[PDB]
Amino acid sequence: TEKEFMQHARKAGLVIPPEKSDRSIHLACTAGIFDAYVPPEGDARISSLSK
Amino acid sequence: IGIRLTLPPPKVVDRWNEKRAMFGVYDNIGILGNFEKHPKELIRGPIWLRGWKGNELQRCIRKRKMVGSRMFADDLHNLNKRIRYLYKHFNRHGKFR
Amino acid sequence: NSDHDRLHTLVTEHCFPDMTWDIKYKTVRWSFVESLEPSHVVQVRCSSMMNQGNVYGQITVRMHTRQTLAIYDRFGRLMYGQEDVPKDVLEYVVFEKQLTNPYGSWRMHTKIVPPWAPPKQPILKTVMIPGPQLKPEEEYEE
Amino acid sequence: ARNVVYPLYRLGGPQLRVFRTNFFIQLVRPGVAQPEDTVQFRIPMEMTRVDLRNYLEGIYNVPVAAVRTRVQHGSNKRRDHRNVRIKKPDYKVAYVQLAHGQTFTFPDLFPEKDESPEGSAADDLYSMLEEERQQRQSSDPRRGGVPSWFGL
Amino acid sequence: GADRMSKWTSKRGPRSFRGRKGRGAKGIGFLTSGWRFVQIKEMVPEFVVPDLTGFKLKPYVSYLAPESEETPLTAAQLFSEAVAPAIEKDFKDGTFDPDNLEKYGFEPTQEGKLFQLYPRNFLR
Amino acid sequence: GLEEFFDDPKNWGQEKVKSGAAWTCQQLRNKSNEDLHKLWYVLLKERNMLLTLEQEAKRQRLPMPSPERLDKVVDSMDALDKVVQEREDALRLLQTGQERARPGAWRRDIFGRIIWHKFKQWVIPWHLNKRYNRKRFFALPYVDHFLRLEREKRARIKARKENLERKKAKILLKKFPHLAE
Amino acid sequence: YRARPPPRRRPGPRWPDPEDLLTPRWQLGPRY
Amino acid sequence: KVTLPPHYRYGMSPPGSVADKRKNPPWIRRRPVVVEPISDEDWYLFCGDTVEILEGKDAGKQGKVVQVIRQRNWVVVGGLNTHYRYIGKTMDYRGTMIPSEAPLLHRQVKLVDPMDRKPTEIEWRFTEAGERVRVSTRSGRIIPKPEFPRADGIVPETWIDGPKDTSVEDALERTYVPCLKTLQEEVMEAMGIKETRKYKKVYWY
RNA sequence: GCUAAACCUAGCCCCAAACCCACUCCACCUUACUACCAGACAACCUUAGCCAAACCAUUUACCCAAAUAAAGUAUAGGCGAUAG
Ligand SMILES: [K+]
Ligand SMILES: [Mg+2]
Ligand SMILES: [Mg+2]
Ligand SMILES: [Mg+2]
Ligand SMILES: [Mg+2]
Ligand SMILES: [Mg+2]
Repeated sequence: TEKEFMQHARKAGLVIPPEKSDRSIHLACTAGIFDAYVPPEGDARISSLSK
Repeated sequence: IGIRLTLPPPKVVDRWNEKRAMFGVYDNIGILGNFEKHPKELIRGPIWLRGWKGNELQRCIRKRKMVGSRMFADDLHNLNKRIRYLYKHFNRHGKFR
Repeated sequence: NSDHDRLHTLVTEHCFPDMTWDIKYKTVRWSFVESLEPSHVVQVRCSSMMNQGNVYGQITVRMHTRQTLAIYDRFGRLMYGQEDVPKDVLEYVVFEKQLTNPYGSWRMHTKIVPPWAPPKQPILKTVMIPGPQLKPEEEYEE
Repeated sequence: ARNVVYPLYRLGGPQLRVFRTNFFIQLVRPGVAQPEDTVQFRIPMEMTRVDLRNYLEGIYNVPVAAVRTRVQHGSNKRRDHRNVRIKKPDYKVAYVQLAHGQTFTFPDLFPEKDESPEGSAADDLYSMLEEERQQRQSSDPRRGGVPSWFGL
Repeated sequence: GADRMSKWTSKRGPRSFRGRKGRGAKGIGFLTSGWRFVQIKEMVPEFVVPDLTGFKLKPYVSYLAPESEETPLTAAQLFSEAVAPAIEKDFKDGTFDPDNLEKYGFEPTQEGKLFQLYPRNFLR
Repeated sequence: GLEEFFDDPKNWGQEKVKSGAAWTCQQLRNKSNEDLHKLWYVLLKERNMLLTLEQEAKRQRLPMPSPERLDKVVDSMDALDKVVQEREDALRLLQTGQERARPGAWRRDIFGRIIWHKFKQWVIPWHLNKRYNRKRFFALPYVDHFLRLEREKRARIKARKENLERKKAKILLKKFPHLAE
Repeated sequence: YRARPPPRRRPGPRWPDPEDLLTPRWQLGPRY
Repeated sequence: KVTLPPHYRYGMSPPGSVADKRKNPPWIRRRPVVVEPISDEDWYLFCGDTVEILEGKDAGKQGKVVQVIRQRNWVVVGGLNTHYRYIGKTMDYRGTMIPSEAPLLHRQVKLVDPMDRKPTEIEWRFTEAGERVRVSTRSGRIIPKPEFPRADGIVPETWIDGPKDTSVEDALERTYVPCLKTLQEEVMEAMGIKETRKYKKVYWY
């Protein structure tokens, strides 16, 4: 009659792996573009004007 | 319930290993070897069972008089109780007289 | 075809969530009908030398082609787009490649959406936007 | 010293001297309001107030006037998964009062300003997460769950 | 209903039990008539603290140091470094006798010494 | 002063504190007894500062800045203590020839097992000690049965331990036959 | 494979060590 | 210190970490994984050594080894044989996908010769000086142990002594003069403490 | 479709072989795990009974140092059960 539910898991952080570790996460792609590109306004009109 | 839902792993058996391919060899060591050796001498196992056969009461009695002085205190005590029980069962209980 | 095994070789890890998360339990019928104007390399910019031991390069490509999109919900009902009539799409596709990695390759990274872009095609169904929920003590302000 | 055999003393014997001591004390912040001169230490059980008096005067050159010690019981109520009691070790608490009217206040070893790094810190993994989260926006309610990746 | 698997300490038992049990601290005196405690000054361990002014060594060691191999000290090694040089000089001079081993530094007996080696009568 | 229980005020609140390596046993064998005696309290006063900082870290529910600093000091304290004891042990063998500082002997207890009895120091000789004589250093014949029972208990534990190892080796060759080859 | 060498009755007299306590007393007498 | 279950299952996370405890609570008991017994001397794969994947999703590719687990005979290659997982997931945010490497057994990778970027087998030998080295079976050449950053991360080449760090001139100076006196006897000579009283005999038993 | 149901190891058993363990520091026969004072206190001695004899009262197998055989033989025994 002393049995109880196995409710023991607790929340933790997923942002950073354990500290003082030689292994680090290898990233294949960067988060964002290094320099933002702003196409000139009205470039849709230039689509028709192919020349 | 009580029956598995998945097949057990396949039982691969090597029928031509060293032990199976050479099983039964030298079993005629006496007839074919001028009777210098005996086929029961090939038997390996407990020293109280080599070339001998008997019922449970005889096996316990034979074991006690051969390796009884080497048995552990708890094991020897259990053997003595088993002999006491088997003696009463065989000599006092049963259907036939 | 939900070929996510090969899609990782064509798009980056940043681009993948934008593509597959919203179509997890939906059916997409996308096709390429015709191409109007050839793609032109607008801008090429690389990363700084040895930021984290690796060097990245990005190439901006402008594409203006007709596309057909048909999106069905989990039950197969039509949800967005028309499977018959294609319409022109003018989008700036940005690619990326890890130059330091010998096994790297150019993959789709993101899409540039200009502030002057026309509004997208409206959806078939109607939507409701509820107002703020008001507790009894709180009083609404217009 | 602890875990060592003290040489027996008889009348007329030499002074007992210890050259290397294994006693390690730790200054702690009292949990209750204390007088200004009162200083609280945690000392090993084998340590006496006479030894602690010479320990502070001899090593740290701190004049001490009164030393009061008590033994703190460690709770044995905690039980692990095997229903076996887990014992928190007992420790001795010492209250030391400064001699010449000096007042000691426990310093703030974790100031908030000093914790905050003035210099810019740019973790690669954190920078990846921060940029993408700002770039990505919540789905437009007027879109009704239709994916925004497609430009059509 | 008593806990027989918990440590028996001075906090358990009646008044006579609690006062008689200690915590491991060494005694520094004795009780006289009238329950009066007499503290013996010589029984209190006196700390021999050296002067640390102008001391070169520091708690940590810089990483820019060679990785010297560890050589545990042995009795044979100590004899060669300390006693052997003196014997060699006396051996060459020709004035050597076992009766003078006390002059080299050998101690025939530990009695009459402030710091006896066996059994040792000093703290760590 | 009591300022020695805390680190430098400029280091308070910092996430990391640079520290060097710990003294090794070979590096401490070049120092004299006087130098090691002075170095002992340099490390001891540093250890009390680290214990104070570690306790306040738990009190404030924040991680310790450089927990590896405490391990370095503890290793330094043990290494320094090893050097000093080793020098005395070597000197004790030269002057007396004893490998143990504290006297002792091998005696059977009341339970019949061989133990190393460490001698205590008494003002009176042993034949006059009332409390010493109550202790029994001899086993009566009724203990010999339990000595066999304990010996056979150890034999079963060792027999199970040896048999289990052979079971592991035989099974481990089924999945990796190249080990035998 | 190849069979192991046949078990043969080991030739020559068998003289156990008389100083061994596991030697049966009948292998050390004149009759033996 | 170290508290490991008798049949503890080693994983990607280091033992004692927050995730490791949740993955391997003290009470759980899983089937132990069979591990081929390889002596530490016979092991020939080190961190920072380029190896080629023989079997896997990306076979025949060469990559640097960032971590090795000797308990399970595991080798991890950066950027190779990697799946994808969302990191930093929250209730409102779906998460950011990152490539996570999958461990590879020592039999699934094969060391590459420095001269020829092809997989090859190596055998330990000894040079003229006596230093133990690994020599490839085909076209035997010396394969030096790659330099890898230390676990703590301190670089000796860029180390600046702190206020509590003993200098090299002081940490290596030899001041010990071997004599026949103990530390206690020597210190009282320097301190000048005098004790004319004589220690009395005590019975030991 | 809930509760559940399934799993393969942990380890163990019987043999063979070989005669096993116990000083890191400190504490431990007093109220064990307790630094530190006149003791004189000292160990050894048939097992019984259940049970069988259809009760029970004499009696009733219990390794004593080589497997086999002599042999369940000579003997013993309310000359009974049984023992040998
Ligand atoms: K009856
Ligand atoms: Mg019958
Ligand atoms: Mg008190
Ligand atoms: Mg109870
Ligand atoms: Mg009857
Ligand atoms: Mg009756």
